[PDB]
Amino acid sequence: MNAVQEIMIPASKAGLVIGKGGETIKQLQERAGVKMVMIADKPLRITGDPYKVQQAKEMVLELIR
Repeated sequence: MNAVQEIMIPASKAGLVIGKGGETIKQLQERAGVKMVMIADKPLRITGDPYKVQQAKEMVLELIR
């Protein structure tokens, strides 16, 4: 069954996660093999295979650092 994990994204970083046209969040979904959607700091909801969600969490946190 899918894991669901939320990363809180500061408002100032939201555009960076999504990117122009959504091209950054599309790349992130392809590279990590999960679904990511946004829900003040905004939750990014990551859904997928439990192993892929853990890696995707690290990839997103590293990007927004």
